[PDB]
Amino acid sequence: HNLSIDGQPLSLAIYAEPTDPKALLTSMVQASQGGSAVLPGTLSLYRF
Amino acid sequence: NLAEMEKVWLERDERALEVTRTVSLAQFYQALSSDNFNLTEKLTQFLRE
Repeated sequence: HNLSIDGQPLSLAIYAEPTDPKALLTSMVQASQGGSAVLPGTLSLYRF
Repeated sequence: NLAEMEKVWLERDERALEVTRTVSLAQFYQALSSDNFNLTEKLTQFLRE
């Protein structure tokens, strides 16, 4: 296995550290909706 | 509550028709269904006593 006389390896490895994760960004998510409908009006007794 | 008051008042508004009636007490009492009588004569009599 190509070691020392007591088991020490002659070749060393690498860790290969990851990229690490990413933060998630929150966006303005909107669903457009209208205003209320106009109902037909009545007529009063006063003047303008 | 006040807004509801105003809405009710304006929406149910109705400029009621106006009527005036003239009544004569002498004619009224003289024309009673059960006890028809002279009003002036009874007045003067009740004055006498």
